[PDB]
Amino acid sequence: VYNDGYDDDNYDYIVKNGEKWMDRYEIDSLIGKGSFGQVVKAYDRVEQEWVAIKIIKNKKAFLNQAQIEVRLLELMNKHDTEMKYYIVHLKRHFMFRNHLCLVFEMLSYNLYDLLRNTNFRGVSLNLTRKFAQQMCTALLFLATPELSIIHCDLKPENILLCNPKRSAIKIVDFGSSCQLGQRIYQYIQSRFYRSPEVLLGMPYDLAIDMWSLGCILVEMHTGEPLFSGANEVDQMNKIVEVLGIPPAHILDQAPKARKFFEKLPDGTWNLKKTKDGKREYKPPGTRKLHNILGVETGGPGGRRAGESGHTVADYLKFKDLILRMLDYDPKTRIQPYYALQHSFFKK
Ligand SMILES: N#Cc1c(C2CCCC2)[nH]c2c(I)cccc12
Repeated sequence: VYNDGYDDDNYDYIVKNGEKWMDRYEIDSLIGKGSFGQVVKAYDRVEQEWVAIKIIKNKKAFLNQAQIEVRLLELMNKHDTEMKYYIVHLKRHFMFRNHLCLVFEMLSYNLYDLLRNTNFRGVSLNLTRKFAQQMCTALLFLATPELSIIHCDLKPENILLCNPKRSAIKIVDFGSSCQLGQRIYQYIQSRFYRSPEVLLGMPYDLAIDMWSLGCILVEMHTGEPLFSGANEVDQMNKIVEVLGIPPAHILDQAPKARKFFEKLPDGTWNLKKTKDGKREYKPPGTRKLHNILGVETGGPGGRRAGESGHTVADYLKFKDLILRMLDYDPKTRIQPYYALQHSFFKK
């Protein structure tokens, strides 16, 4: 009763292994799912290459958003620069059985799979650096004025390895993306990677991607999310544990400041008063990134003690860059061009 029997109750195409489409594509298997729909592995008989096909949900709101993704991908992939190869390449798109289908190059595991394969011990600081440099270069590409693209959903699952035994990466899923000034959503970003300005209901720009990247890089080395909030209130409190109360010049302009904070008569802000004798969070700023990263105690959990490429000086450089990426103020948060100049990247 859904799309003549081709769809499930969640607007998704019921993927059937081995099905051939349009005498060109042989569907092998479902490889990933998302809010957008599904991504399947398939062989293109015409070009004689394996491809990934993103099958968008047969629902107007999802189709229309995927149209934005198509426009931004074609705009990015057309751009004459070698920086465009940290973005996944959209080969072509078509409508099949009332589903928008986007054909991409086939890619390998994402950065979450990589973390799980180390049993959440985290990858080395050297590999984290390689991911960080590629991502900063990618964000520099997005920041080019003709593009001005905010990805809006950076997370480990959206950063994929080209090849499973190499460190080259590509960004995927521009389905939440927008260009600067063309922003159409207030509830965006995956929660663990959600910026303060988005939590505060404030206007946002490309700097929210730099916030997400800073969260991602800590997680890549420690194995666990830096701010693992269960909801927005919990998310903001976890940020405050590490970074303190946000500055008054931000909260004074934040529409949703009273969802998390309270303004005192002197004009300074504090967390909202908790009920009864309930202690749940560390006091503001006392959960130090210095200790989360184990800068002077052998890395995260002490698990890197004595290894090369994990010196105290290396960790201090890494911490400083992360703190520059996690600046509360979007106007002073480190920008991609300057991030690439940081001492953490020097040979
Ligand atoms: N959007 C997207 C893409 C995803 C999803 C990310 C979350 C679930 C799967 N996997 C892809 C591959 I393999 C190649 C190209 C694009 C994508």
